[PDB]
Amino acid sequence: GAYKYLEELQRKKQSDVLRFLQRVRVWEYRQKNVIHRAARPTRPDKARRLGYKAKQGFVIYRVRVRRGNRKRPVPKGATYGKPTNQGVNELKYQRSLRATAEERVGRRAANLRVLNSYWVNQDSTYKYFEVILVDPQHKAIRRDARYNWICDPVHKHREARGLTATGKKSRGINKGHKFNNTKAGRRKTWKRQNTLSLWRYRK
Amino acid sequence: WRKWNVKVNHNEKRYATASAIAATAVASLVLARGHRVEKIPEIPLVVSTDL
Amino acid sequence: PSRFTKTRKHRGHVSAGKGRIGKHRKHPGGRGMAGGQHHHRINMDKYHPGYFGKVGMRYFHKQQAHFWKPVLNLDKLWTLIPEDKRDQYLKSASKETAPVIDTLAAGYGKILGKGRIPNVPVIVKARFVSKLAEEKIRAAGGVVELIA
Amino acid sequence: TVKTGIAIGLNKGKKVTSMTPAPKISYKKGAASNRTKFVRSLVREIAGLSPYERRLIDLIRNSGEKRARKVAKKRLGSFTRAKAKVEEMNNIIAASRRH
Amino acid sequence: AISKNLPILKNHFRKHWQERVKVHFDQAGKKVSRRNARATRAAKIAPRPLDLLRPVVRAPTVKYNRKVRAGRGFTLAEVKAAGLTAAYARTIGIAVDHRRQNRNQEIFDANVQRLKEYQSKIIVFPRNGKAPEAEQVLSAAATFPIAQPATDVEARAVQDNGESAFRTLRLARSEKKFRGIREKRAREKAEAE
RNA sequence: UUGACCUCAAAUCAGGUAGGAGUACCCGCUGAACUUAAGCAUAUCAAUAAGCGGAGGAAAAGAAACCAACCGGGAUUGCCUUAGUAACGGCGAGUGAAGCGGCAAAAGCUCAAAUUUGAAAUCUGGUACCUUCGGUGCCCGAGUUGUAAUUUGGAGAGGGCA
RNA sequence: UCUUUGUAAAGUGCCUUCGAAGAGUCGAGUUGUUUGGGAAUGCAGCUCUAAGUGGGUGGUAAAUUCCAUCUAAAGCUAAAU
RNA sequence: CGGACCAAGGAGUCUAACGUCUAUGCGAGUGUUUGGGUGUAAAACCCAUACGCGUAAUGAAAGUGAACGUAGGUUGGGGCC
RNA sequence: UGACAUUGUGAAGAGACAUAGUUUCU
Ligand SMILES: [Mg+2]
Ligand SMILES: [Mg+2]
Ligand SMILES: [Mg+2]
Ligand SMILES: [Mg+2]
Ligand SMILES: [Mg+2]
Ligand SMILES: [Mg+2]
Ligand SMILES: [Mg+2]
Ligand SMILES: [Mg+2]
Ligand SMILES: [Mg+2]
Ligand SMILES: [Mg+2]
Ligand SMILES: [Mg+2]
Ligand SMILES: [Mg+2]
Ligand SMILES: [Mg+2]
Ligand SMILES: [Mg+2]
Ligand SMILES: [Mg+2]
Ligand SMILES: [Mg+2]
Ligand SMILES: [Mg+2]
Ligand SMILES: [Mg+2]
Ligand SMILES: [Mg+2]
Ligand SMILES: [Mg+2]
Ligand SMILES: [Mg+2]
Ligand SMILES: [Mg+2]
Ligand SMILES: [Mg+2]
Ligand SMILES: [Mg+2]
Ligand SMILES: [Mg+2]
Ligand SMILES: [Mg+2]
Ligand SMILES: [Mg+2]
Ligand SMILES: [Mg+2]
Ligand SMILES: [Mg+2]
Ligand SMILES: [Mg+2]
Ligand SMILES: [Mg+2]
Ligand SMILES: [Mg+2]
Ligand SMILES: [Mg+2]
Ligand SMILES: [Mg+2]
Ligand SMILES: [Mg+2]
Ligand SMILES: [Mg+2]
Ligand SMILES: [Mg+2]
Ligand SMILES: [Mg+2]
Ligand SMILES: [Mg+2]
Ligand SMILES: [Mg+2]
Ligand SMILES: [Mg+2]
Ligand SMILES: [Mg+2]
Ligand SMILES: [Mg+2]
Ligand SMILES: [Mg+2]
Ligand SMILES: [Mg+2]
Ligand SMILES: [Mg+2]
Ligand SMILES: [Mg+2]
Ligand SMILES: [Mg+2]
Ligand SMILES: [Mg+2]
Ligand SMILES: [Mg+2]
Ligand SMILES: [Mg+2]
Ligand SMILES: [Mg+2]
Ligand SMILES: [Mg+2]
Ligand SMILES: [Mg+2]
Ligand SMILES: [Mg+2]
Ligand SMILES: [Mg+2]
Ligand SMILES: [Mg+2]
Ligand SMILES: [Mg+2]
Ligand SMILES: [Mg+2]
Ligand SMILES: [Mg+2]
Ligand SMILES: [Mg+2]
Ligand SMILES: [Mg+2]
Ligand SMILES: [Mg+2]
Ligand SMILES: [Mg+2]
Ligand SMILES: [Mg+2]
Ligand SMILES: [Mg+2]
Ligand SMILES: [Mg+2]
Ligand SMILES: [Mg+2]
Ligand SMILES: [Mg+2]
Ligand SMILES: [Mg+2]
Ligand SMILES: [Mg+2]
Ligand SMILES: [Mg+2]
Ligand SMILES: [Mg+2]
Ligand SMILES: [Mg+2]
Ligand SMILES: [Mg+2]
Ligand SMILES: [Mg+2]
Ligand SMILES: [Mg+2]
Ligand SMILES: [Mg+2]
Ligand SMILES: [Mg+2]
Ligand SMILES: [Mg+2]
Ligand SMILES: [Mg+2]
Ligand SMILES: [Mg+2]
Ligand SMILES: [Mg+2]
Ligand SMILES: [Mg+2]
Ligand SMILES: [Mg+2]
Ligand SMILES: [Mg+2]
Ligand SMILES: [Mg+2]
Ligand SMILES: [Mg+2]
Ligand SMILES: [Mg+2]
Ligand SMILES: [Mg+2]
Ligand SMILES: [Mg+2]
Ligand SMILES: [Mg+2]
Ligand SMILES: [Mg+2]
Repeated sequence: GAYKYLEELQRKKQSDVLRFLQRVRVWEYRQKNVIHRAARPTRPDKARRLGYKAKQGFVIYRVRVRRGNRKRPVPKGATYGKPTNQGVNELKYQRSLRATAEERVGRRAANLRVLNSYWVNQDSTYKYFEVILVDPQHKAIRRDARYNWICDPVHKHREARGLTATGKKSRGINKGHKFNNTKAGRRKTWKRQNTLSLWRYRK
Repeated sequence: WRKWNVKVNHNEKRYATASAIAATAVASLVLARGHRVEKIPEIPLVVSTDL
Repeated sequence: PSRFTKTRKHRGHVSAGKGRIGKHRKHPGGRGMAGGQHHHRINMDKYHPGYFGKVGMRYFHKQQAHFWKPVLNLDKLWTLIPEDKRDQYLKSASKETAPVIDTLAAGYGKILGKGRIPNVPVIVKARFVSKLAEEKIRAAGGVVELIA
Repeated sequence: TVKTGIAIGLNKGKKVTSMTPAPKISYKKGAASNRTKFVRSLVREIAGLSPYERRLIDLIRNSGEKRARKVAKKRLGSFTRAKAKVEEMNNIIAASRRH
Repeated sequence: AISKNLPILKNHFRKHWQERVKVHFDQAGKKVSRRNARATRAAKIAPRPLDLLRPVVRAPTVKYNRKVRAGRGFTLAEVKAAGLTAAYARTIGIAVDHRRQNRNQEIFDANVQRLKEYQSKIIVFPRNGKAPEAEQVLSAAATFPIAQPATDVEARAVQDNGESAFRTLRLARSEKKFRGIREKRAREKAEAE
């Protein structure tokens, strides 16, 4: 199947063929609007492993988000407060640029629901993404048992609670001693260990 | 989150109820407790199982 | 309860048990363990020598259990045999048939040797013995057997 | 293996009568396969060598597999991958502009 | 605030801790709702028995391998060894575990013998309709308890072939302590030209 | 000259959806200082308050790129405990989890990557009939730049044999 | 109780061949934040950027030789809370 | 310094974790109350597995681990003979 | 202010395997 080839040719980003491509494509995006409907997956192997399917009710979107750090707003870098908190410039922001991409298109079509998203390109100003979505009211989705979980109400804006792939990452949810602190969910596991369970027959 | 309940050693509990069980003999203390019983057959008053 | 509480006794005396001079203010010494090295150093050398600074190796990620090893002496040992079966074995202190105590079954890790068990043979399944522990068992006809 | 039967020492452990259980295929994850072998190779003559690699083999021909590795270890992430990376350019060279 | 001869206490109350006190007033309440909700399961569960069959398993670490303990499920082996497939044995109240592995035969033979006795003491009503009403036994873990394996005899002969056990320990500890060095001396001695 | 195809537009075009509220609990972003240290900056208060986004009846987590080092264990979650411990710390003030063990509840799985290639086997919509949370015929349309079946690592697939 | 949905669909034994498994990701440098995690617990930014007997973990940095232990970079899911 | 006068409010608490002491239970062990059982239902009644503290110490650790002896000798010791 | 990334295409000149051109800079 032609898909395995695509998967591997994509893993050769310094390869000549790919950067001729990636330099011609990455201009063609910076001309269109920061958010614009894609027409098809430009990485159909990638989409289709990330959950995508070519049938009415699946959507792809290209979104562009500036790179670098979060400059702490704060008028004139003025902090009012202690030295540890006196920084403005070398702070990073806890969610990835994936997330921010997802979140802005998900708001752009609230009637869609963000399935997943993948990285596609980048210059020094922007990182580019294609965000694969699912209209949960399209009946071709609504039947089709496999996807229709997405239709539920608990999967509303799954991408602004970090339940897309990239948000489960930055949320730190993974098993094991590497993730103790953030794993059942950080504030939850926090708040647990900071509760004073008193029994009736006090132990 | 004041205390409200109280732990009693399980055994001290029995020791208590045991002593309370034995006092329900000694005529004097049942009369002491109220209990109009100078007109009862004997103590422990035991009654047919058909009750 | 509150009726034997001294503060009931104190009702009607200006100061509440707390001196007119020195009052009951907020935190005279500082709060908590403040001035440990300073205005409270007399109380921490004596009552708490050894408090300050370091000793020994760290031990990142130390799972207690690795070091699980309850200790029972010859001192008892015989107690790991129910009393009824017990005298059956004291009397008739022989090879051929001598009791087989599985102390790791009984929940110990080492047999130590606190002192004197009778001249009855015992078979001791243990994980670890002390020298004397094993020595004293033999001089009554027992052996240790090494187990896991 | 075979445990000794005591609680310290080399093969410390309770003697049990053992069994060696049916191997798992969540254990042959890395294993090549003729389909991947094919496809990755057809890719390679398709797409070529990459800047940091085109520097790596000429480095080999003119400095060998020590300054090669040392360069590859920084370029990639790690000594280990740097090893198996030199190795991959060694074997570019051989079967190519040679035999 | 340091005074008197007093153990140095460590009371962590410097967060808004009154904001996270959990007083289990609903203890008795919850027992009630738990019992009640079992009883509803037990009824919705038809003549089935609330629980699944668990395997015997020797527990991990140097602290608990003495004991043997009900595990999770039954290994693809024991299931097949006791002659029924996985996918079915889970409809017959038997729990499988595709992760657990069979290294120890004694526990293996055990768990098949566990599988045997379970199948023998249960009856599977047919898919037809009949439903020959047959009164739930409620556990299964009670039906099929888990025993600690007997490892010997109350008394036996005193075999003293002489080697101090104590000493056998240090000697084995040591063999392990210099195993690495003693092998470096074997490499540098083999290197003798 | 006439018909596509790609990509992009327009309709008061056909049907649908999002907004706001609430917010005890829940997924996140963001983020103090009062305070404590008997001073004070690291620390602490607190990954707390205020600010912003997002859900449900619970949320989230979840069938191991886990725990381990055992005779090994076996998704998640919560409690008892581990433990005021290991560890962090002007190693000062102060901070501080986890593995095992018992218990509550249990339940498990599906895509991607495979030629259906002797037949796109699949699907939205329109429409006529019906036994209307839907079914059937016909037609536009989607879809091969891949819709179905099969397969998901515990496996499993193509041959052959019983 | 009415339709037999079927020349349908699934389970099991042996022989043989095969066994496809996620990439600006894993990983590395660094910066900042965070954590009990201490030559660096998680998180993000920027540069570098893998492999297929590979990869990740193994709570002291490194080179070598082994062993154990899972299978990442797509997904769903009741209860106890 | 406060206090014109009256009434009525009005200040050493509760909790977590502790020291000495005392009472009670049981005693080399002890703690039923996470939980299950059960009930005339937030009560009482019952209970299996663990756990906690205690029954071993000492070293930074690797580790080792408590009878020469009527569990010693001496000197005071109540009480008893 | 420097390095890297954004960043490509020529031509002359220096610069190494040590006076073939893959590479690097004026
Ligand atoms: Mg590559
Ligand atoms: Mg379309
Ligand atoms: Mg300020
Ligand atoms: Mg501020
Ligand atoms: Mg740019
Ligand atoms: Mg923490
Ligand atoms: Mg959180
Ligand atoms: Mg949370
Ligand atoms: Mg209670
Ligand atoms: Mg109390
Ligand atoms: Mg009172
Ligand atoms: Mg009074
Ligand atoms: Mg009081
Ligand atoms: Mg007084
Ligand atoms: Mg008075
Ligand atoms: Mg006083
Ligand atoms: Mg005074
Ligand atoms: Mg005064
Ligand atoms: Mg005075
Ligand atoms: Mg002082
Ligand atoms: Mg200290
Ligand atoms: Mg150290
Ligand atoms: Mg150490
Ligand atoms: Mg020790
Ligand atoms: Mg003793
Ligand atoms: Mg000794
Ligand atoms: Mg004093
Ligand atoms: Mg606390
Ligand atoms: Mg405070
Ligand atoms: Mg409540
Ligand atoms: Mg309740
Ligand atoms: Mg149950
Ligand atoms: Mg075992
Ligand atoms: Mg264990
Ligand atoms: Mg029926
Ligand atoms: Mg309209
Ligand atoms: Mg809203
Ligand atoms: Mg909110
Ligand atoms: Mg903050
Ligand atoms: Mg305050
Ligand atoms: Mg201060
Ligand atoms: Mg002050
Ligand atoms: Mg100040
Ligand atoms: Mg500070
Ligand atoms: Mg902090
Ligand atoms: Mg708080
Ligand atoms: Mg808030
Ligand atoms: Mg609602
Ligand atoms: Mg629901
Ligand atoms: Mg519920
Ligand atoms: Mg899996
Ligand atoms: Mg294992
Ligand atoms: Mg688990
Ligand atoms: Mg500590
Ligand atoms: Mg402080
Ligand atoms: Mg503090
Ligand atoms: Mg301290
Ligand atoms: Mg903290
Ligand atoms: Mg804490
Ligand atoms: Mg358990
Ligand atoms: Mg299911
Ligand atoms: Mg099949
Ligand atoms: Mg398929
Ligand atoms: Mg994978
Ligand atoms: Mg750098
Ligand atoms: Mg922050
Ligand atoms: Mg380190
Ligand atoms: Mg860090
Ligand atoms: Mg290493
Ligand atoms: Mg490995
Ligand atoms: Mg899916
Ligand atoms: Mg989920
Ligand atoms: Mg004055
Ligand atoms: Mg006045
Ligand atoms: Mg008054
Ligand atoms: Mg007052
Ligand atoms: Mg007192
Ligand atoms: Mg007493
Ligand atoms: Mg005891
Ligand atoms: Mg009770
Ligand atoms: Mg009730
Ligand atoms: Mg009863
Ligand atoms: Mg039990
Ligand atoms: Mg105990
Ligand atoms: Mg002690
Ligand atoms: Mg000692
Ligand atoms: Mg020393
Ligand atoms: Mg030694
Ligand atoms: Mg001597
Ligand atoms: Mg001597
Ligand atoms: Mg003398
Ligand atoms: Mg410059
Ligand atoms: Mg160009």
